[PDB]
Amino acid sequence: NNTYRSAQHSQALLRGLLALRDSGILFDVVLVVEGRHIEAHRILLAASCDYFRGMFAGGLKEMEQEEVLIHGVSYNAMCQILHFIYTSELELSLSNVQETLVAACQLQIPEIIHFCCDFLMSWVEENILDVYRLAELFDLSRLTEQLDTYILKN
Amino acid sequence: NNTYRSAQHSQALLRGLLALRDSGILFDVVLVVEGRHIEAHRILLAASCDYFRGMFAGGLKEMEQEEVLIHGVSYNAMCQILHFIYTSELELSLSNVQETLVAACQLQIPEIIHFCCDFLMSWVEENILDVYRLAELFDLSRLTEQLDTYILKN
Amino acid sequence: TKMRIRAFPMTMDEKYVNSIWDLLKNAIQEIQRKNNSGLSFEELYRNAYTMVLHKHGEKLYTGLREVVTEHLINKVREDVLNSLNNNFLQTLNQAWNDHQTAMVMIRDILMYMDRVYVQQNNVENVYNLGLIIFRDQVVRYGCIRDHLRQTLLDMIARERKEVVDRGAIRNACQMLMILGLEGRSVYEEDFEAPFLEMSAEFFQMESQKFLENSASVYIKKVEARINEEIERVMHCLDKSTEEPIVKVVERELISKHMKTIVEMENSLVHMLKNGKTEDLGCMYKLFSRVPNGLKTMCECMSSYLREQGKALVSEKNPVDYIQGLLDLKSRFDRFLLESFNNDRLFKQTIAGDFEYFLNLNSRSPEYLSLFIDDKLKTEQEVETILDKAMVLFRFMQEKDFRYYKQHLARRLLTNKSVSDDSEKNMISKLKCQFTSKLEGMFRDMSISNT
Amino acid sequence: TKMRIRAFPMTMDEKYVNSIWDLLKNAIQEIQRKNNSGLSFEELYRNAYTMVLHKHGEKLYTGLREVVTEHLINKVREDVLNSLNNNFLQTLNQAWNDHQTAMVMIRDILMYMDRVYVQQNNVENVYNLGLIIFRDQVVRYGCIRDHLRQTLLDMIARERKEVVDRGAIRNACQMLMILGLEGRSVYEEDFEAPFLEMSAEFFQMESQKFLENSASVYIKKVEARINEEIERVMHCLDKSTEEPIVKVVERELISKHMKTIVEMENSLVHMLKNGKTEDLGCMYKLFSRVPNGLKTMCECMSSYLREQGKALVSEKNPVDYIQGLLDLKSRFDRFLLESFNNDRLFKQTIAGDFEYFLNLNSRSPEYLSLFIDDKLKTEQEVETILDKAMVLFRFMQEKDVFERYYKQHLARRLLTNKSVSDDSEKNMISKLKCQFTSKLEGMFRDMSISNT
Repeated sequence: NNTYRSAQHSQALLRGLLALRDSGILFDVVLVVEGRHIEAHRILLAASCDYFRGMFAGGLKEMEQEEVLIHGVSYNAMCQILHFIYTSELELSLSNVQETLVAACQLQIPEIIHFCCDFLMSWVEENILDVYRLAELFDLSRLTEQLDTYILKN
Repeated sequence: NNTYRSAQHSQALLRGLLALRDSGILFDVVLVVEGRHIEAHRILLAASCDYFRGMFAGGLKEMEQEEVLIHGVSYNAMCQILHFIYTSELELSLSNVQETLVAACQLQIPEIIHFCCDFLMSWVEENILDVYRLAELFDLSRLTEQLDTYILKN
Repeated sequence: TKMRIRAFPMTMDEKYVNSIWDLLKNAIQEIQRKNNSGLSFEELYRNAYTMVLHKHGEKLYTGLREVVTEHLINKVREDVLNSLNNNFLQTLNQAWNDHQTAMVMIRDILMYMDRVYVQQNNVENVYNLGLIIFRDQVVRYGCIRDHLRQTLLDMIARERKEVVDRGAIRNACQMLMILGLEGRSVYEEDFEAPFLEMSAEFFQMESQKFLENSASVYIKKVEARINEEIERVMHCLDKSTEEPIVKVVERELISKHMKTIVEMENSLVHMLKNGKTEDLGCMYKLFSRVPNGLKTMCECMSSYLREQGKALVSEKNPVDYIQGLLDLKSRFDRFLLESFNNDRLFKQTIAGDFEYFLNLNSRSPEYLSLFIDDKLKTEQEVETILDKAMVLFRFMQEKDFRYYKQHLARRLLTNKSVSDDSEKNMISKLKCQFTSKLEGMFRDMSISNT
Repeated sequence: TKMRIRAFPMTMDEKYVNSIWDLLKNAIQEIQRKNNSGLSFEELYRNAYTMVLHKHGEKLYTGLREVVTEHLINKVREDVLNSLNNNFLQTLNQAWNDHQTAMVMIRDILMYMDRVYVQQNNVENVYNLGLIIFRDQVVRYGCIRDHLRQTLLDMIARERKEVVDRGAIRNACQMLMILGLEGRSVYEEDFEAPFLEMSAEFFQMESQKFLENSASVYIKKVEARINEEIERVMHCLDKSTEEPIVKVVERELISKHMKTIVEMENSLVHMLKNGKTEDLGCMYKLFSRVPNGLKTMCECMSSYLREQGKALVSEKNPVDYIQGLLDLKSRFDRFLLESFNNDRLFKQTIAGDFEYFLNLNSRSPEYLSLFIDDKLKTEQEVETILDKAMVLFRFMQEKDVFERYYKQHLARRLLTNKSVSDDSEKNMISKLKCQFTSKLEGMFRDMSISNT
């Protein structure tokens, strides 16, 4: 037979999940980042990234726990990444970088890595030493070769 | 600032949700259709359609219930609509029609209604009376005007 | 595909609709009293699903309207009426919130009606039906509405006076908007019109009050008042009310008696000789919003300049006269550079007055021509006052200032000019016949110098 | 935007990996023994993140390889050795399943290594590392591999002969495939080769045994055997095996001794006079897969047809002779219409033989012309025999004799009008169809001219 595939359904489901979160009903997992509680959907926060997949569905002790501990990340960064997962839109400003980049390296989401790399691309010849240090630490090939190209353009 | 919006994220999230369902982990709601148990994600099955939104997140007695009795749907129809919700692909054949049509009306999902209308468009001058009766019963304007156009073409 | 379909063995006709309507009505009544923890959602939807499928949509609609209006007559109407003077605007807000959540649940369990009956019969949705029945039944009562109007009016009035709970009024004010469906008709006819009317009356009492015979204090306190009003409206009222209230403020507080506050003998335009930038800047920036408002200050300052100009022109030592011209010009352009924002109409009218009296003197060009000669008798400062001296030159309509040539001899033959090189520059500032006749005699002294 | 960034005070100069390692190694030990219910995944991943920043991922790498290979040396190797003859294969698959879930969890909690070390240093993933270490430690032991191979070989033989377990052999087959990373090298060198070779030996024994002096039973039961083999392979073994096995079947069961089974005195090609559609159809359809197989059946058919033509053509009554020609032709084309699928090569060889003996006799054309003369002495049926009669004409290379005699007979069939129907006398020309026709028409049309 001929199967019918709809493209708008995925984004419709995403908006529906956003509306559900805004209504604040059917929340199941609560994360403590730095003493600040942020509530989220467990299954939604299980298919977004591999880290959360190995967290909410890995099979470790973390499953049967309502409150979980998310350290090494900043509350603003966690709110930003949850917002991205829930509506595929990342609001990147000057303040919410170098804490969003380390959080993105934590959770290993390629989309946030690429978005942060673009943001540092836009605002990159006065502070290239520390940016190069950060890129070498977190080991992003794209950031490194773009920085090399920028040095060449200099 | 500038906000970055990704389009592939929604499809990737649906694919990950399908993978999680196939792995059969982190299931929360179980539906008894006609004595047959079908297991599904509550929040995933809460933003797909308004019917399920009112069921899981409405606030009625159905909330605090692991097993939910759902009628007005056939097990094949229930499985087909769950498959659509999980991967946005609807496999429509001769057998899974007039059972999927009523199931689509039960959940009031416009996409499935349109898909069933198209399937009846393709296979429609030997059994027009019963199709007209069905369309009048379920009150689909699009199916009715298509049937009128087909009668005109006759 | 060459397969027959022949798979529609459907039949549903039955008259058991009333028996299940009894159950659905009991369920709706239970939801009205907030016992939703024990009602099977799917079964309630199924009842509605069958109700609609057997074409009994009209019966269900009439029953829903009847049950919602019956719950509004009893346990809402006297529920807030019995609290009409006790904790009002809090009990009504609670009733509205309970009704809103109840109608959300009812729309949720009767959602089929909102998809194929309401849409295909050109009628109002279940949510809008609840909103309309609330608007018609509990508000616009004639007693509940009237008391609501008093409570809101007195509260905002006390706030202008005392401290009131803006948040409570925000709830009622917004409820009033959302009760107008898409529009704000209920807001317009229930709170907007009385509020604006009370504000008008209060502000007219205030306007007759503050005129106390001061200008700087009056204008600063009026600025504080309008700033309070706009903040007050944004904080407690809705966001579509700020524009009309701001216009009523600027119409009734200052534009009602703008002509009488611009001149008063005890206090800003009248005595602008103080020269304070803030003193006139506040008055400008506070009369800028009113249409035609700038005209009254334009005429007041124009009259002052005319009176100063007449006395200034009235002649008198030849040098001190032009000194008065220049320093009055400097003082008045100071106002436009630092007190105002260099308004085009203001500059135009000062230019008009300057064009009026500067040529009201027949000897004015003679004095203007003498200035240079007296000046010619730091060098950068000499260039600066030349720019100021040029400003009057353009204003004269009687340049035919012959005297520059009459003087040209007396600053050339014995060379009363201190610097010869600048003596050419002033021609460039002045700039053929206007220049060559001024150059023919001078450049001749350059010719015989070889 | 004109704002400075200057917000990167980051440093990871803390040497305490030993502590984060010992803890991570205890975590791996606990996961190996299936105690995952009490380990904090987030903290475990944090231990993993720190080593990445400290660039001590190599210590975690060497340590991970050491811990997995240690758990494989102890509590897996002798775990299956102690069950080498007792409940074997099941224990191997169980151990494999436990190892698979353990490595899935380890990759889950150490997933950073799979994203910046594994990818950026050209080394095998954690999952692939577990698969490889399983392939190098448990299987290919030298005793586990030998026993595993024998158990699969013996079981698949008893199934070939008895009933044995089918789930386990399927699990092991799948394990052997997935142990080859992307490929199937483990399958090829572990179970594919011994199974193929033993099947070759078994089928050669069956080939020598089956030849018992029958053809229909032999060919039908060979069809049953190959169907059983393909059904078994699709059921238990893996799909890529289904190609080489069937070929080996058709290499050893029929094509090994194809020439001796086409002809045997007691039983299908030799006695095709039975005429049974199934009897020859099954034999054809079962020899169709073997390359060159069609040639031997063609040769046997050709030999029989040559002998029949020699026997029948060699003179004899003028009409029964041609009756024999046509009836043999009808019988032989019956086979190609209902026994075979009208194979081009078979049609070609029948045509060639028919062109051989039919023209071998010089009197044939004379008899073919007489046929019509006897024929001319329902009408639709006569038209049908004209089509069959016209078939031989195309085969004759000496049609000159036929038309010359047909013209000689044309006079005899015209002057006294031996022909029953005159209108058909033109139709046979139309089938026969200028000089081939006008000379046959000049005499007849003259009798039409003088009839006015």
